[PDB]
Parts: sequence; C-alpha cells; structure tokens
Amino acid sequence: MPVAPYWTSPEKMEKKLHAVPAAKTVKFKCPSSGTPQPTLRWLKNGKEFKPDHRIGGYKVRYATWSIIMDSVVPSDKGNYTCIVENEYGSINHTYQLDVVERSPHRPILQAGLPANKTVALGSNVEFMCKVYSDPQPHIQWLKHIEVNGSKIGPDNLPYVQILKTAGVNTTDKEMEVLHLRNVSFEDAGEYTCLAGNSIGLSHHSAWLTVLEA
Amino acid sequence: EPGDGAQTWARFSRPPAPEAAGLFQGTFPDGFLWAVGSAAYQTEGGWQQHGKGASIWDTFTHHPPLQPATGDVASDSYNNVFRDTEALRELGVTHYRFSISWARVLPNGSAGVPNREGLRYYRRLLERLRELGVQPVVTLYHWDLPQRLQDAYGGWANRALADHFRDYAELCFRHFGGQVKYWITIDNPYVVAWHGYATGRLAPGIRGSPRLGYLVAHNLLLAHAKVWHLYNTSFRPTQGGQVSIALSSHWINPRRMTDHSIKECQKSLDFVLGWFAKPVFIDGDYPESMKNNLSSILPDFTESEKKFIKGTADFFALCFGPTLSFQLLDPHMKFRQLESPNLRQLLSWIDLEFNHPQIFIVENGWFVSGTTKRDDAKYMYYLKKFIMETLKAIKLDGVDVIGYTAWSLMDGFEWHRGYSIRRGLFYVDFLSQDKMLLPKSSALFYQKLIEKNGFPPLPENQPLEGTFPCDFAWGVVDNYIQVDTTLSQFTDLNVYLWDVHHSKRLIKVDGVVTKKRKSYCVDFAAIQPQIALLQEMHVTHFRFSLDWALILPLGNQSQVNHTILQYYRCMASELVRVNITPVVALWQPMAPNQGLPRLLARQGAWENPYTALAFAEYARLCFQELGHHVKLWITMNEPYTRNMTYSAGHNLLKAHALAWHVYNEKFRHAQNGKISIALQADWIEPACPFSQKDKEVAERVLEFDIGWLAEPIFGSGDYPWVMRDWLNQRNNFLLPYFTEDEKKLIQGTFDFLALSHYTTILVDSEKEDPIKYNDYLEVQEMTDITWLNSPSQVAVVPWGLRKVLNWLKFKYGDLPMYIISNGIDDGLHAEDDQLRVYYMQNYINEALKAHILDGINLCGYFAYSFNDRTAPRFGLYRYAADQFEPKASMKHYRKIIDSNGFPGPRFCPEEFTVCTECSFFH
Amino acid sequence: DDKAMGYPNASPLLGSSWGGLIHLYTATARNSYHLQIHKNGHVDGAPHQTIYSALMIRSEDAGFVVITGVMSRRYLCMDFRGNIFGSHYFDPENCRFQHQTLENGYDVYHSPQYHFLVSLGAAKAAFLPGMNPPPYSQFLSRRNEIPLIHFNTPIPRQHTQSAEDDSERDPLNVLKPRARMT
Ligand SMILES: *[C@@H]1O[C@H](CO)[C@@H](O)[C@H](O)[C@H]1NC(C)=O
Ligand SMILES: *[C@@H]1O[C@H](CO)[C@@H](O)[C@H](O)[C@H]1NC(C)=O
Ligand SMILES: *[C@@H]1O[C@H](CO)[C@@H](O)[C@H](O)[C@H]1NC(C)=O
Ligand SMILES: *[C@@H]1O[C@H](CO)[C@@H](O)[C@H](O)[C@H]1NC(C)=O
Ligand SMILES: *[C@@H]1O[C@H](CO)[C@@H](O)[C@H](O)[C@H]1NC(C)=O
Ligand SMILES: *[C@@H]1O[C@H](CO)[C@@H](O)[C@H](O)[C@H]1NC(C)=O
Ligand SMILES: *[C@@H]1O[C@H](CO)[C@@H](O)[C@H](O)[C@H]1NC(C)=O
Ligand SMILES: [Zn+2]
Repeated sequence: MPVAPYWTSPEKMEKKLHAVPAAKTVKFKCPSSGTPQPTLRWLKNGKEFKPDHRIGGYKVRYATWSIIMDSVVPSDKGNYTCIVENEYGSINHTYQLDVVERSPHRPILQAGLPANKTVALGSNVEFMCKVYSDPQPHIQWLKHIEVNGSKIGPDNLPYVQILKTAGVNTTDKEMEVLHLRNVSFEDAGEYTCLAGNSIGLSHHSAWLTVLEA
Repeated sequence: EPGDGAQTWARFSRPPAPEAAGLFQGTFPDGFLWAVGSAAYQTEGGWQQHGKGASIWDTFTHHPPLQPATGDVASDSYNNVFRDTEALRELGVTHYRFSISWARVLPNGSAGVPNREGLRYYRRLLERLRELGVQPVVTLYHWDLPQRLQDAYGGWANRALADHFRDYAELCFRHFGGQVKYWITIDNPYVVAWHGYATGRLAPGIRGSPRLGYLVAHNLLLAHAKVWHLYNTSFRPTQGGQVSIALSSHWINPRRMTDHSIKECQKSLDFVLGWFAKPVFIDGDYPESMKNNLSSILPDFTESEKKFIKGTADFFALCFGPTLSFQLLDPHMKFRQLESPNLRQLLSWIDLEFNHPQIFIVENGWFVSGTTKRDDAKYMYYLKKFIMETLKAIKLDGVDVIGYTAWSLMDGFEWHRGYSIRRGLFYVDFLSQDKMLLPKSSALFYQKLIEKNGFPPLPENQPLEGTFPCDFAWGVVDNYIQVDTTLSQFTDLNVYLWDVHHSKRLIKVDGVVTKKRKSYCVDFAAIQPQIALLQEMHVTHFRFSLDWALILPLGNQSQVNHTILQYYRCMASELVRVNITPVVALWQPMAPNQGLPRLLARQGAWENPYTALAFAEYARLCFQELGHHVKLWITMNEPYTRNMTYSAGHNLLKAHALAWHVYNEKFRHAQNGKISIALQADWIEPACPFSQKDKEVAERVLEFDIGWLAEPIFGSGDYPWVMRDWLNQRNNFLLPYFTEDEKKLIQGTFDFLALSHYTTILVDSEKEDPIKYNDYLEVQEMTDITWLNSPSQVAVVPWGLRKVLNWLKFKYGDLPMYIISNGIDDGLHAEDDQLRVYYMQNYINEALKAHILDGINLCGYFAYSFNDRTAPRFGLYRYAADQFEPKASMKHYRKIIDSNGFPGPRFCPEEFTVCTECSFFH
Repeated sequence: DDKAMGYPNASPLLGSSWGGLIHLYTATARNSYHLQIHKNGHVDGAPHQTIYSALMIRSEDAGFVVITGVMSRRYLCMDFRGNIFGSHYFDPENCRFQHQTLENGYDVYHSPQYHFLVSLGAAKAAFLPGMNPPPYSQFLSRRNEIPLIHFNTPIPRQHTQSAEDDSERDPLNVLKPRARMT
C-alpha cells in the first residue's frame, strides 16, 4: 500500500518543447498514480501558477492529469513544472513553452528608394533599395535596355537585363545598393529593384540621367 | 579528511588567469627551509670498513671496469666528510638530509655492542654541520636493512622487528638527538614493501605475491608508530624535534573528465599515498578503497593499533621525484589513468585530503643519463619548475609548504638503475681515486635561488612606459587571402522579358545581344567586407601576399591571369582609400609546389637556376600593375631556412636580388617605395647562461637561422663565417661559394629589415638524449617548462623579441627594422584571448624597450593573421559559420594602436613632418 | 548646408543580432524535434537547438527557398524516392524547395520536381490544397539562441602523442626538437 508516486504512461511525456503560434491551445499532461490520491501542482519558472496571472485562464483536467491553455500569448513563454506527491516521494517534470510570434506579408520596400539622380558624366552613382520581408526576400536589379530600334518586346513588356541577382554565397545586405562607378551614356535609362518572397512581389523603379561637364 | 581531494581536478580544469600560469616573480615566505638530500648506500660506501656488517643491498649487488653494479665504494662519503660539507657551504643551503646506516652502527642484529667508529662518523659530520650552520634532517631507515635480520626473522615480514627498529632508533635519539630537530623514520615505505618483497626488483624479493608486500607494509606502518611514540614521551620534552615519515606518491590525470575516470584517479592516489598517509594523518585505518579490492590479502589493523598509529607525524614529509614516477610505480595501481609529474595539484590534493598539514618536500628533482657530466640543463630546468609549482601552491593555492629538498647532493648508486642515471648537484668521477665534487649548472642555479629566496622581480621584465615614434606602422598579416574571381554584378549578358503585368517574372529570349562593360572595383564583393574589418581595427598597414601559381599558371609570362591582377589592384586601391598602406609579398613557401607555378616546380623548382630569372620577370609584372598603389614590397616571405638546401638557397638569393634590382632600376624613380626580404628570426638562447659551449652553439644555430640569408644581403656579402667554418671542419663542404658577380649582385639588395619572430628556443651543447639530438648541428634543442605555452606548445617569451632585435642590430648595424609577423594561436578554444592579449601586451612592450633602451629604429609591428578563415587559430577575428566576430585581442590591439604604444599619465601628440624614413606619408 | 544623413531603417532582427539562422521546429503531439543535418549528410530530429541543426533560409526564385546547414556546410536535397539528405554541392534540380504558409501558421516546403513534402518522418506524401497533411511536415521557424562561439569545431585530438611507456625519461617535455635540415 505505501507506494511512492510514479509515472504511469511516460510515453505521453516525451514532447519536451511546445512551440505553437499565437492563439493556440497547448496541453501539458503528467500522468501519475499512487495510494492515496496524490496532488498535482504547476510552477511557472519556479513561481506560483495562479489563474489570475494570465488573461483567459486555463482548464486543469484531473481525470487525465493535464492542463489546457486557451490562446497562448508571448507572456506565457517559459518553463512549466508539474509536481506529483502523496506520501513520501515527489516526482516532477519540466516542460518548455514557446510562442512563435510571426506574420507573413509581402516584401515591403521603402518609399523613395531608389530615387532619381543626375550627377552628369564621370561621377559615381549608387542606388539604394531597402527591403524587408519575413519569409526572406529575393533581390534582383534590372535595367530597362533597348534591343534593335524600339525597347518593347512581344505582348507589351520592356527589355531588361540582369545587373545583380542574389545567389548562394550572397550577403542579404549587399543586395541593397547598386554601385555604378564612372558611368556612361549607355547607363542612362530605368533601373528597377525587383523583390519577392513566397507571397507576392514588390518593385520600385528610378530613372538615371547622364549629362555632361 | 578522506575524499576532500576529489575537488582538485575540478578546480584545475579552468585556467584562472594568464599571469598565474607563468608567475615568473614572487618570493617564498620567510623562514622557508632550503635543503639537499643524501642517502647511505648511495654515497657512503665501504661495506666492510671499521667493522661494518652487511646490509641487504651489500648481498644483492654481490650475488645477482667490473660487470655487476655495486655500491661498495659509490661516491665514497664515509671517508670524505669535509669533501661533502664544503659543497653545502657553497650551496648556501640551510638543511641537509642524510641517513644512518643500520648495518654500520649495529653490525649484529640484536642491538649488542654499538660500533663506536660508525657512530663517530656521524658525530663528526654533525659537528661540522653545526659549525657551518646546517641543521640536519636524519633518516633512520633509508632502504638499508642488516642481513642478520633477514635470514633469522625473515626481514620486515616479521612483526618482531618492531622492537629491533626501536632499539636502533633509541641510540640515534640518544646520541645525535641533541643536534637533530627533524627526524624521518622510514624513507618511502612504498618501494621498500612493494618492490622489496612482492616484486623483488630492489634489494630482497623472490617474487611471491602482493600479499607479502601488503604484510610487509603492515609491519612497516607499525614500526613507524613505535618509533614516533618512542620520541614523543621520551625525547620531545627534552629536545623539541619533529618526527614524520617520508611518503612518496605520483600524480594521475583522468581520461575524459568523467566521474569514472576521476574516481579511478582517487583510487590510484589512495592506493599509493593513502596506503600510508591516511593511517597516519587521519584515523589510523587503511583507506576504504584498498579495503574493497584487498578484502583478503590485506592485513587487518586491531582497534588498539589504529589509535596508536593515528597522529604519528608532526608534519607531512613529501617525496616526489624519479623514485616511483615513471619507474617504480606499479602499472596496475594506475587504474587505466595517465601518470603526470604535476607537483602543484598534488600539493593541493594533500592539502585537502589531510586537513591542511605542514608539507616538507624531503626529496625532489629529476635525473640525467650516466654520461652527462657537469652540464645538466635537463635537470636544472626540472628543478626550476619543481620549485616553481611549489611557489604557486603557496601564493595561489594556500598550501602550507614548509621546506624544499632537492635530492642527491652528489651522484652515486641509484639502486636498481646502478650508475647509468645521475641525480646529484655535484659531478663525481667514480673512475678517479679522488672523486671530488664538481658543481653542476643546477648547483649554481640552486645557489643563486637560495640567496634570493625564490624569484624576486627583475628589472628586465618590468613594464615599460612610453610611446612609439609618429607614423609607426600598425597592422596585421594575411598570408593567404581568399581570392574572389567571381564577379558580383554585370555578369549576366543575356536579355530577358520582364512581364511587368500579370505574373512579374522574367522570360529569357533564345537570341544573343548586348555586351559587357568594363569591370570596376565594386564588382569584387569581397574587398569591402575585409576593409570594413580593418577600419574598426584602426589598422594603418595591411600585409598580404600574391599567388604566383595563379598569376602565371603556365610558368612563362605569356599567359597572364589579368582577372586576379585586377583583384589585387582593387585590394590595394581600396586600402589606400581608407588610409591603409598595403604591404605586398611576392612569394611564399606554402603550397605543395614550394609556392611556385606547376611547370617551374616540376622542372627542379629552386634547385634549377632558371627559376630565379622567372621570378624577376614575374616581379616586374607585379611592379608594373600594383606598383602604382603599393609602397612597401617583400620579395621572399619567411623562407624555411631550416628546410631548404644550399643549392636552392643560392638561387633563392639570386631571385631576391634580381627582383630588388628590377625595382631599383626601373620602378623606384616613379614609385616612392621600398623592397626587402622578410626573414623568420626565432630567438635562440643558451640553456646554461654561463656555459661557453652553450653560447657558441647558440651563435651557430643563429647563423644557420638568420645569417644564412641575411649575411649575403645585409652583411659581408658572403655566407656566415661560423656556418662555413663548421661545414668545412665537418669535411662536408657542400656549401657553394659566392662568385664575384654573384657577390656584387646579392650584397646590398635591401631597403629595410623585415623581422619575423614568434618564440624562443633553448640550446645545449651536450648530447642529453640521442634520439632527440640534432647531429648536423650538434645541438640539444630544449625549452624552459616554466614559460607559458600555447595549445600548440609554443613558448611565450616577450624579452626574446628584444634579444633578437639587439642581435640583428649588432650583426648588421643600425638599420630600419620592421616586425613583419608576430602572434600566437588560440587557447582553450573558448577563451582564446586569455593567452594572446597577454602575448601582445608584453611582446609589443619589449619591442618598445629596444627602441628606447637600446636605440632600435623600429618601423612597424604586424600582428600575425587577422582571421582564422585563412589561417586557423592564429587569427584576431573569429570565423564561425560564415560570420566574423571580433575577439578581445581586437579591442586590446586597437587600444594599443590608438594610444600609440603604452603611454603613462612629455605627453606629446607629435606630428613630426616625416622622420627616419620608417615609412612615408600618403 | 543641406548635408546627407541617410534614409529610414530599423536595423537587424531575429537571431543573436544578425545571426540570421533559424531552427526548423516540428511537433506531432506525442513528440517534438528540430531538423538537424549531420556532417555526413544525415537528417534526423534534435529535441533542442544544436549546432548541426542551424539552418540558413535564403530564397532563390520567385517563391522558392534554399535550406543550408550552416555547420555541416551541406545543402538539403531530396531524391525521387522522397528521402532528404545533405550534399556539399548545390543542385537546383534537387536541393531546391517551394515554401508556403498554411492557415495554422506553419510553414510547409515541397520539391517542385517531386511534389513530396519535406517530412522528418517516413510519411513522404504529396501536397493537397488543405486536406490531410502527413506527420512531421508542418514546420515552424524558431529563432536561434545559441551563441556563435560554439559553431566552430575544435581540432586538438592528437591521439597517443607518446603513449604511456611507464619509463618516460622526459615527462615534462623539456627536450623539444624542432625538425630541421631536410
Ligand atoms: C656479529 O657479526 C659478526 C660479523 O662481522 C660475526 O662474526 C659475529 O659472530 C656476530 N656476533 C653475534 C653475537 O651475532
Ligand atoms: C606526547 O607527549 C605529551 C607531553 O609533552 C603528552 O601530553 C601526550 O599525551 C603524548 N602523546 C601521546 C599520544 O601520548
Ligand atoms: C580487484 O582485485 C582483482 C584481484 O585481486 C584485480 O584483478 C582487479 O584488477 C582489482 N580491481 C581493480 C580496479 O584494479
Ligand atoms: C612557356 O614557359 C616555358 C618555361 O616554363 C618556356 O620554355 C616556353 O617558351 C614558354 N612559352 C611561351 C609561349 O611563352
Ligand atoms: C584566372 O584564374 C581564375 C582562378 O583563380 C580563373 O577562374 C580564371 O578563369 C582565370 N582567368 C584566365 C583569363 O585564365
Ligand atoms: C584619410 O585621411 C585624410 C587626411 O589625412 C582624410 O581627409 C580622409 O577622410 C581619410 N580617409 C577616410 C576614409 O577617412
Ligand atoms: C622539408 O623539405 C622536404 C624536401 O624539400 C619536403 O618534402 C618536406 O615537406 C619539408 N618539410 C618537412 C617538415 O620535412
Ligand atoms: Zn648546458
């Protein structure tokens, strides 16, 4: 009869880390038994786990030795320790709750970049294009060039050439500036900053005018 | 208390500070005891002189230019008393540990008629010791047992000898007790019991079983208590001396820091030291570890005996030397662990396992071979560290070490090793009829140390305050810059159709059109990140080299790789953009092809003379392109003078000279720059600083290291005199002579002196170890173990850079000198800068000493490597998964560069126009 | 004077600072693991953040991403059977995947040439427009919490420098040759 508290089904306790997005339900169960009925306590990073700490409350199911959350918030991240004890003997286990706060969106480009510039011939030009995206964006610098006489191909699209495209060994912050040293009259035209993640696309263009000294 | 020593390996697992790893200063506490040891059968001799009986060793040596190694005469100390006491006079020592011969005082194993002649010998010795002021430490039993007590009672295997050893101890307390105040009863009972009867490798034995050994040690541990209590209630209230027992032990290190390895290490010390230390300093009973594995063959202590043995030691007599360490220690008693000669943590382990006792090291030092005479550098540096770690145990650990005793005043019979090993501070010639003592190098070291009581602070190793000259070149090295032939932009020549409407993707056309513009510097997306690391580093000069095998792959100058030439052009131009002068080298001994193109290396490499000509043309190409931005060039970048041959070195000097003349006659008037070699200049120091032969082999080694290539260029225009002398005297004159045209061509081809210093090595003339002895140069290469080392075992000697700077000035006159490379690899692989920050803080300061205290015209310091990506471990920036992070050495070096040296609290920010031509101005 | 300061910017983000590496989290109610790539190209689950589980996400085409093990120097590649492993060499036909976020906030990656969802388990199923996802296929990008000091493997192995011998005449290594001549 004098039995120490033990873990009945340890297979339900292998999931150590619980990482769910915002507004999600998490279930922490610590199955145990013993004679007589043991108590089940919860510790939030070594403190009191009172329902008045988090907004919305929770639901502890004593029939399954579990606790159910409701719309987790980043304030609920940390470690949760369940304690089981009845007579002489106190077993415990610590879980880890993480709330991954992320929201996908199309790549946002800073308004005004790139900007139209004119520093005549022989000077140095550098266009910029501030890009930000959660699923990591791809950057390409295009130049609207002209082939043969005109500059519009089939259907109704302009001819462009690849100036700078990100690849494998490519810094995410080096594709933000397009350098043009010396420059010439051939470089006069339109420069586009094509950026896109896995949702949509976004691009800003700017004309370059080359004068004379 | 037993078990409190398991925390030692934990506290020694993390190095606290780099200043503690060296601790080249500090003095021992006042009252410390400096001593020197001796024995009976080692030095006395005369096994049948003045009615002396016969010991167990007298019979073991007789019955296995003679064949058997015996101790009948040995050092012959029984007939030389004044001879031995004069050595103690010169050493300045305070104590002297010698032993009484049992077979000599009591020739009959029954305590019958004491020998008045034998007692007179020890009385005369003590009388002179009193006049000199040397307090004696007498060892009653030092492995010498009378033969009468062996064939009658069975030796130490009989407990009846506890009263016999009591009688022999009585008269010694009676006669000589008025003068002696430090008594050792048994010297190392471990080897006497274990190797005496169980193994049989000492004086007695027949190889029976370990049970005989444990039983002998049982009786040994009883006889000691009998003698201690004989001294406490009979002689102490009327004499006041202290009685202990000389206990020897080893040290062990774990395998993988696991709890099993640590517990097996504790078991090894409890089996060797705790075998006797715990039943004497703790509770009188054997350690619990030995009680488990020896639950049958180990004798049992009665309860009345445990209290009788407990507390029978007024201090802890520690023995630690070549006695059992790597010799007589049983291999099984190590328990699959590593034997280490670490004395520091052993002192800390005894300090914790026995409630902070008074430690008195009664025997230490190491040993040398039998052929080693008066020059014993190996022994003096072992003795140097042995006392160094002891000082660390006092200042940093808190161990109450009360005295030190370097073992063996003189050479003599070394037990089973015979005479093939020498341990004394004074050389003895056994083949001579005089056998007078001759002071060794260690004896002079010990003498000079006792006179100052440790290691007082020396003025040479003191921090220096002051600033470097204005426009002093500060920078880093990068011998293997990662090339970036792939351009970042304007590479794709095809045109596409951008579907601006609907899906905003690109559609390539099947035609061909448009062209390619000229590639500028921004196309190489690798220069600006490295330059960005150099800007925050406040580096004013960046040193790197070129890849000859990539510039001209086909050897000849017809198929030129202009791409990497533009890479190097932009590398130098963007450095001048941010006010960083580039220092460019041409050739390096790296790569499997001696740093040569594959065709030139396959056609003899430097053994072929045409390679030198191909170097000059390649030099001219580099001077034409990069010469517009580069103002400091280097022909050869630290050629391995220790690995090359003479045929290759001759053509190497040709190649450097040809390149220097090409720049001097075709590019100097248009490019205000300088060109010179860069030689690796590791410092060499004589092992014995007062030995002439060590000094001349140090000079010879220095000539083959630096003079081989510096003398034909900076000096007499010929090869070193010492090098040609030693080679011609060796009849192996395979060194080519300099013809008049070659001498006229090579001599003078230098605009400065680029030095490369990393560490200093020690050299000794005598052949200490044959398999580690350089026969081509006749030099024993050594190192001072007291120096702070790196994980790659590279010595940290800050003053060696000052020494090599003075040597180059003396050898080649006043001359603008650069420090082209100087650094040290990482340490601990977590706190890498604990060693490098201390390395640069002192190595730079010692360099400033040479500029001010010696007048060296230093022009620049170049820290070796600024990233581990190109040169692992040696970098200042860390490279971990495509990320460069600045180490603490970056902020410390930047602190030195910003302060321009080590300024104190006159204070001048001098901008002297341009001075001494150490560098130039933009 | 007008002067030129700059343009609006909000500096780096998730990682240690600009350590833009993330660990791919996976939960299947019963268990929970991270996508890990070993030095030999073996992909398994790591219950916590390890050095071999540090992954760099870098998009390539219009909506396709590249998953690289920053510690093993290997790329995540998928074959025709649906398996995934690590290769030291890039291949746009196999080591390239398409990313898309579902409704529950979990990221899913599938091969454009094999339609197989990158799954830690043995359930290499295709993709369906919101039907039944196979286990170990819904990932969650979690920030990195490991300092960049642990991301470089050591080197001082050097097994048996001089063995034990039990008779070493120079244990403290006072005699150190330097390998000269030739
Ligand atoms: C004492 O030893 C001597 C050996 O020199 C021996 O001749 C003598 O008989 C011994 N006497 C006794 C009483 O054992
Ligand atoms: C040692 O002698 C002192 C007297 O000075 C005495 O008090 C002490 O009890 C003695 N030790 C033992 C173990 O009897
Ligand atoms: C225990 O004793 C046996 C025989 O006495 C021996 O073989 C064994 O090595 C001992 N254990 C250890 C750890 O040495
Ligand atoms: C190429 O170099 C070799 C020597 O390596 C030389 O013999 C040959 O004439 C060269 N050829 C040309 C075309 O320069
Ligand atoms: C120059 O060498 C690089 C390799 O470092 C190679 O990629 C390039 O094609 C070479 N250029 C020429 C013109 O041979
Ligand atoms: C280099 O120094 C000059 C003056 O000596 C200064 O005008 C210039 O700004 C410096 N370069 C940089 C990149 O700061
Ligand atoms: C020494 O030179 C030889 C031949 O030149 C070469 O094979 C070897 O790699 C060099 N280095 C060493 C450490 O032997
Ligand atoms: Zn010497």
